[PDB]
Amino acid sequence: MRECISIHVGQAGVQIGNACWELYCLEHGIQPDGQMPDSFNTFFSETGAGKHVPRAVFVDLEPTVIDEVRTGTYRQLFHPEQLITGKEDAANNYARGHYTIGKEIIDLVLDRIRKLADQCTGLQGFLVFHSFGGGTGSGFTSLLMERLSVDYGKKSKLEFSIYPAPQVSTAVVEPYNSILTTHTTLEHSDCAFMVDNEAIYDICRRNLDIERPTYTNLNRLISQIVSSITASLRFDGALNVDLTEFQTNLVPYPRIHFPLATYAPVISAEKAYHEQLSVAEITNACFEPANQMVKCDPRHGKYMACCLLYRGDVVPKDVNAAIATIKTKRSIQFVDWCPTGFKVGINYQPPTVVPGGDLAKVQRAVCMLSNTTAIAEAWARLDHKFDLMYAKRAFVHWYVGEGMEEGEFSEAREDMAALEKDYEEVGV
Amino acid sequence: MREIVHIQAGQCGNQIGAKFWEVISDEHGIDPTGSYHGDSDLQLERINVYYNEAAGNKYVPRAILVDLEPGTMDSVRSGPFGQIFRPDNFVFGQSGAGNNWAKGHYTEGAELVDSVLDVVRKESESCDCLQGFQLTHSLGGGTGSGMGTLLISKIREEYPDRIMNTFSVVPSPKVSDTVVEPYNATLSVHQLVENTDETYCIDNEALYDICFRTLKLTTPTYGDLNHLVSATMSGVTTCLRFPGQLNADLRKLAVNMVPFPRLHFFMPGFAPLTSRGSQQYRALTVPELTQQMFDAKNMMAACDPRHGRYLTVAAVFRGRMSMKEVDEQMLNVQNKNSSYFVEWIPNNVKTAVCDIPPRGLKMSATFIGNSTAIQELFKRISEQFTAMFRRKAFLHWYTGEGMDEMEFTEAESNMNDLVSEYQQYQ
Amino acid sequence: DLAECNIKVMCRFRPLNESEVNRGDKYIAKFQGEDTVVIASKPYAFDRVFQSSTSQEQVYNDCAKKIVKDVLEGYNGTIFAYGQTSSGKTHTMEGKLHDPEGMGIIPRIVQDIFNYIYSMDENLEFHIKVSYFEIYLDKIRDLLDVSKTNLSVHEDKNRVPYVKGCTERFVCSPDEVMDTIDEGKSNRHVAVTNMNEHSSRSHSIFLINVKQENTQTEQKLSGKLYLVDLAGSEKVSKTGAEGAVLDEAKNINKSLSALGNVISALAEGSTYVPYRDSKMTRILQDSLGGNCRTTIVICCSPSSYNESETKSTLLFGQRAKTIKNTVCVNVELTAEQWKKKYEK
Amino acid sequence: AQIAKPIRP
Amino acid sequence: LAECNIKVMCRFRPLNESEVNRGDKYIAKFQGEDTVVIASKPYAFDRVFQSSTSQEQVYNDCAKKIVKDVLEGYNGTIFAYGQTSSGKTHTMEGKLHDPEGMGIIPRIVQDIFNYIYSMDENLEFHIKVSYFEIYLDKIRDLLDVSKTNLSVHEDKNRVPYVKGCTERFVCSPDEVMDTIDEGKSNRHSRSHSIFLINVKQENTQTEQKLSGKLYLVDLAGSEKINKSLSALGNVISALAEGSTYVPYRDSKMTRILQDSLGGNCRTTIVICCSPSSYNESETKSTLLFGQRAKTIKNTVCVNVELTAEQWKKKYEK
Ligand SMILES: CC(=O)O[C@H]1C(=O)[C@@]2(C)[C@H]([C@H](OC(=O)c3ccccc3)[C@]3(O)C[C@H](OC(=O)[C@H](O)[C@@H](NC(=O)c4ccccc4)c4ccccc4)C(C)=C1C3(C)C)[C@]1(OC(C)=O)CO[C@@H]1C[C@@H]2O
Ligand SMILES: Nc1nc2c(ncn2[C@@H]2O[C@H](COP(=O)(O)OP(=O)(O)OP(=O)(O)O)[C@@H](O)[C@H]2O)c(=O)[nH]1
Ligand SMILES: Nc1ncnc2c1ncn2[C@@H]1O[C@H](COP(=O)(O)OP(=O)(O)NP(=O)(O)O)[C@@H](O)[C@H]1O
Ligand SMILES: Nc1ncnc2c1ncn2[C@@H]1O[C@H](COP(=O)(O)OP(=O)(O)NP(=O)(O)O)[C@@H](O)[C@H]1O
Ligand SMILES: Nc1nc2c(ncn2[C@@H]2O[C@H](COP(=O)(O)OP(=O)(O)O)[C@@H](O)[C@H]2O)c(=O)[nH]1
Ligand SMILES: [Mg+2]
Ligand SMILES: [Mg+2]
Ligand SMILES: [Mg+2]
Repeated sequence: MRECISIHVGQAGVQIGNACWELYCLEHGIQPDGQMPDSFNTFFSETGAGKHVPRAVFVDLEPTVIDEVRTGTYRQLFHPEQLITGKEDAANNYARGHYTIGKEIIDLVLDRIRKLADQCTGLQGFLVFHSFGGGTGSGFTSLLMERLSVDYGKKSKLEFSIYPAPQVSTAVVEPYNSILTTHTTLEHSDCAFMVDNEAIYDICRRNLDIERPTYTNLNRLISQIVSSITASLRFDGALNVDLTEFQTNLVPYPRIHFPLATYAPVISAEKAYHEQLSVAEITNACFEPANQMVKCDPRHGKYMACCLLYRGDVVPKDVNAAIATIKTKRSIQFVDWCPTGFKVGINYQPPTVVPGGDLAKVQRAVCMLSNTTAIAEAWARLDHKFDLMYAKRAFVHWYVGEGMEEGEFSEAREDMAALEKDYEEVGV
Repeated sequence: MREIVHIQAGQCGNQIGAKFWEVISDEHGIDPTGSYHGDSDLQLERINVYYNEAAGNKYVPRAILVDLEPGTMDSVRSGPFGQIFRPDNFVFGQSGAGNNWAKGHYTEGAELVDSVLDVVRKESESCDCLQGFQLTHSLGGGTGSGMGTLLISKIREEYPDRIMNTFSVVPSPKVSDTVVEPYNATLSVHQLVENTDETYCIDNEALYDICFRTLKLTTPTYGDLNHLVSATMSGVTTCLRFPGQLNADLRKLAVNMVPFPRLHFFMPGFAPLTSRGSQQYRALTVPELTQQMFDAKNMMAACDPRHGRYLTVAAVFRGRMSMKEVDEQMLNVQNKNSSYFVEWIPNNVKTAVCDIPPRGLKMSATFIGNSTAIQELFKRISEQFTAMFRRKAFLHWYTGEGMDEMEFTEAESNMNDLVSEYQQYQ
Repeated sequence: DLAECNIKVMCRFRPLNESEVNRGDKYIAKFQGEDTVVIASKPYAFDRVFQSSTSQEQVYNDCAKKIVKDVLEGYNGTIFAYGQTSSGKTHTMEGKLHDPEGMGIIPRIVQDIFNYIYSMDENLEFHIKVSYFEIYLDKIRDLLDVSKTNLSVHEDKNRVPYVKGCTERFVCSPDEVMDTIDEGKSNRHVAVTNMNEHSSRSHSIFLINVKQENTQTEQKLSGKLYLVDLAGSEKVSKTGAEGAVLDEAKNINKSLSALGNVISALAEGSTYVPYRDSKMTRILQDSLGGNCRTTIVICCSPSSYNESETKSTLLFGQRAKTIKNTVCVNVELTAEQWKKKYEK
Repeated sequence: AQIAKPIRP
Repeated sequence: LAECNIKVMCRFRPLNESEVNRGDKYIAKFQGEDTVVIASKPYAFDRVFQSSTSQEQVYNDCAKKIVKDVLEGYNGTIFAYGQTSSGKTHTMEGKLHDPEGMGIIPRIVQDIFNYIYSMDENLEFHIKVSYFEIYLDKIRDLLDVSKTNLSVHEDKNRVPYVKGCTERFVCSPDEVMDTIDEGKSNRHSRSHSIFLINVKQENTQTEQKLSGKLYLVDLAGSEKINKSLSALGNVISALAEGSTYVPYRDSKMTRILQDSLGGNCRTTIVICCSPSSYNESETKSTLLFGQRAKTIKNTVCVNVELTAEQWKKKYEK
């Protein structure tokens, strides 16, 4: 059977994982205790009698949030050996997450992954959930990706990172961590889906009409995106799409694997009525720049590859009409070397609504994963912040004092300049 | 897990730490006898941070009280939360420092630092995973400045890879309690700069100003000032003890807030701070909390942040609140006050939200600010030091205990270098 | 009364070693002229670029020959080697102590200082004192006395830093200095790493003070000579450090970053010039921005496996060459002249 | 020239 | 201040084998310990040594005081005057590398090193030796044959001293022993040997430096063309009679011991004589020399100099 492993690293990863596993348990009809009162083998393991054990490894150097998982409503769902905690945090230090504090639980997480990998026949890939900027979600994820690439290698690896926003930010040493981790993990990940909190905040403010969005809502939206991504494995439909299909249709060149996800429709219950929510409207709104989950206007660039994953009551003729209307439009710009840059996936399972949730019950939904050159400007602004901080050489002593040469920053900056140059070259 | 060793040195440190422990015990539901009478399990979830266990469900704080006089120790013991402490942790001599830094750092403090370090070592060894050390002292006195500095040096040489956050009370500009404040303060900073990771600067003048202006207290006493200090002391380490959406440890705060090693002097603050009879008129929300936090009046150091630029700011929010609201408020504060922030550092503010507020408050926040304006305090201390040291005033008392004029010159040079470093980044 | 001098930064390229010639590595350094090296089609100009075949005598003659004369004339001198792991700092500075052809900068300097003393004017009287300590895990350890586990850096009347409590051994013959060097080397901290089997994990400092007194004219001169053998920047991927070696690497990297910050501050013309961020920067404060004629011997590896580190070292050497020193003769006033000035 | 070593007991 | 007498001591050697072969008798007779009677004419001296006395005895009776006084602040001088083959090498040098003899110089250097090893540790000693000899009123360095016919200059104080002679620092008693051996090897005895050590005691705590110079010199024969001894007999005749205009500059031998003769220096003199009967005429001349030499009285002050810091402080006032 087609089975996937989910790894959640850092606070952002584990929060998103809590949301995702609530969503999956709701989808497959599993009570939080693990008792169901097929189509679940992808994300769950069946024991002798009843108990379904999710294929997840929750890893964090901070014990607090994994302790919340251990004491929360989903307490008797996870295998306690899957939930792995440290003693001290990475403290927003890439060096702590990678060299010093990371190399104390890395053997444990690799052993847990191997034990989970030995219980799966048709392993398909890894769904690593982490966040750029944090010490753990930049250092430990890089070490883990290196280990997984060395050990498995041929197996796919998908990442769902929380990219730093342009203006909204939390940490002060975030650019350093982000550039270091995307320098290290550029050679190991195969398709890194990126989101930022600011775009999701704007989406919640405009579409969901909530003026005070919090982390729970953002995690629910990301969980819906990942459920749409992985729904082709779990349920049946016309034009099912696997992860290897994602890689072969979304990554033109080996160094261009940073797509940005988009979801539609994100509407409230009040606006669930008064709207047709047709396939054409869903696709058009999904290509709108204000609906992007990364703060970059796709109008400032060219789309390379765009895969559509429809769900629910969707007929292929409607999808073809929507794709034709998109292709005829002049505002959207597809690159010359891609005559056909559209992959479509239809599934018969409508999106599920978590009780006490902002999203409304809709018959159909889409998930637009596009590889566009508009993501280069985000790299540009992050590199500008890095250069400003590094000219005065601020905070460098914290990183250098935990096993990191001063030249690693320059190497990462050079690699990022090379990536920007590659994106510009592929644009022309 | 992630335990903190607390040390109280001198009269100021002891009478602030007593209020701190009363506050912490109230927050965690520990009655003065050491029993547990709380209401939520999150209080006992991380009680190991500030407390040890004992037979009979009795919790003893890991606090070490040190002084060269037994009067303040007797006062702490006789207080309402005095029997909670361990009777073996009271380490004291019988000859006070007499507001002599040399006496507390070279002659009388040396005879007691051995036993103090023995108690510190025992408490640290009983800990599972040590996080850092916490010290309360005053730079303007003898036992506090000198003994705390010597103990800090010894602990730093003993545990070089642990956080050492000290909550020091700096001399006030307009009113001086002791006539030897410049000497003691300069000699204490000369070692605080080298042997600490993050020091929080509090002066009684700003506390009095807060009490009379915001709190509208007619007769502020030392209890109220110690209470305001204890508020921010508890709020600094709230993520170590309670769950939250975005957690920040002491080391995370140090990494974010300390760009260069020697610039680790911070101005603390607290919010909300209203007066009885005005709470019914306020609106408790994140924008109001942020406006209160970034106000120059709410700072607990007599250094106006307007006469300077912020390097890094930490905002440790507490309670249930939107992350969008907090981040938007921080962004607009940075944008509206761009002149007061450093331009070679994007996003000067750091944000941590803990999902447990203090009792009776729906929201709370602690403001930690690394501003270049703290150079004014050091500049005035150096000016007074030069005025007193050109003429050798009150110097034979320090020399008679074994110090040299070269030590005074080195301390003054170190202070001047710190001032120059702060001025450079402005 | 002022004669400004720059830093005489000179580059030395070691040959490819066994661990690097047997694993697909290429000599990337291309040398043109006698003072510039081309790497990745990027010129870098220094005072002297020594190629792979340079002997110890040549580098000593072109680097440290003038320092003996400067020290004995009254000025202060200081030479310290810089680079990465397994680059050639110990080989350049000390090397094989007792080999006539493989000895380093320190033995040649001491032998030449004694020979020049012997060839001096008859009326001079010389006092020479030798100190030898190290910086290990941010602690100043005396390599001649193990009881002094950690020391402190104090300041003088004219605001110059110096190590206090270090053993100061007077010397008369080069044999005594060589025995001091041997005893110090025995106690210096070394560790086994993948890049270098005898890697040095401390910042060894060799100090000799030459006090010179003339009997006839009573004029007195003093000269301080520093010979520092720094540790190199390391990467955990290359070195593979685990345990104590990792802590040593952390401290070494932090100290080297502090030194780079101070060199950048001197080069950019900054004001704060952060000398106080580390012990090593404190000790070498007068060396880098004061009353010293300083030469930096940067050592580099010519392999493609170490191109980034070589470029970083080259940039460090290029930035240091621009910073200026204010050097003056150390003329200590005499007792007879003091009494004559009092009388008149 | 000559080199002197102090004779300290 | 203080006035101290220039001590005079009388030493007698056993009768030689040539004298007993020729039939010489024992004329001089010992009476008490503070005089010796010869030719039925008492001669009063500070102390008279018997023929068979040991050299350690004369060292303890004469030189140890010089050792301690030169160690503290006081210049010293000891020398021998007498006839040829009367015993003024064994009295001064004796045995260079035989422990039994160790007449004066090796014993005194070993004793000064022992005393230096003793006493307060907070003291810095710079001791310098300088060995030179003169002949026919020509000053010649003994540690280097290149130097010949040197001269005497004038220091800050009125004290003539040799200028240009090599002054070798010494650190160990072995170094002093080998330099003394080399100096004696460089000697081929009508020459006057001048041995000078300049012990310079500097105290770090009190910032007080004390310089002391002991002169272990040896004379030539007195059989009476010799001129230095004639002026040496003239200067003592000037000192014994007390007459001024003393001819210190007549001969270069007296130009070095000018402070030893009457200056700021406590000195002792030893004379050697023979009990033989064939040499009655020449024996009386040396006996009268010691009697007249006791008539001199010298004024001694501690050689104290102020350190460089001290002169700076006195300038401030
Ligand atoms: C009816 C009601 O809501 O009363 C409030 C109250 O009126 C106000 C004015 C309180 C009140 O505080 C003060 O007046 C005060 C006095 C001295 C020093 C500082 C403050 C209050 O006394 C304080 C008290 O605070 C607490 O209960 C917190 O848990 C607080 N506790 C203590 O400081 C404490 C006091 C005595 C004994 C043990 C603990 C705390 C804060 C941070 C960390 C730990 C604990 C609260 C909410 C109130 C009263 C009772 C009136 C305020 O203070 C605090 C700390 O909450 C003053 O501004 C706030 C806003 C509150 O609304
Ligand atoms: N979407 C989302 N983002 C989060 C969440 N928590 C933190 N972030 C983002 O993650 C970044 C901070 O990194 P964290 O993941 O909290 O840090 P960490 O990986 O746990 O590493 P350490 O705590 O330092 O050990 C900031 O950009 C936050 O905005 C969350 O619950 N949801
Ligand atoms: N010029 C040279 N010729 C030949 N061998 C050399 C040369 N320079 C260095 N090596 C060899 O490289 C090894 C030494 O590395 P060394 O030169 O000791 O490194 P290092 O600079 O002291 N390393 P580190 O202490 O980590 O900074 C020795 O065994 C030398 O023989
Ligand atoms: N006290 C003594 N015991 C034994 N032998 C002695 C003693 N005094 C002198 N002699 C010996 O007698 C001789 C005289 O010695 P020396 O001491 O050489 O004479 P001098 O008086 O120095 N002669 P000169 O230098 O020629 O004017 C030598 O052979 C001595 O070894
Ligand atoms: N807040 C507060 N400040 C104090 C207290 N006692 C003393 N101080 C202040 O501390 C400084 C004096 O130092 P002190 O601690 O008494 O001297 P020490 O006992 O030798 O350390 C002065 O600025 C006092 O105003 C107190 O109980 N509370
Ligand atoms: Mg965390
Ligand atoms: Mg080495
Ligand atoms: Mg003779």
